[PDB]
Amino acid sequence: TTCCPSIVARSNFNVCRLPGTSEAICATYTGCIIIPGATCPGDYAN
Repeated sequence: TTCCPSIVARSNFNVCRLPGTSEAICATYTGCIIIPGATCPGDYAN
């Protein structure tokens, strides 16, 4: 599950994924994170 720290970070993550870029690279590029569960924390609310 991916969790992003702001709306702009999520929008950038979604563009990063368009060509098929791995989630892990789009995470470090944008500041979003990947967690094994389904429940994003309050500081990664987007």
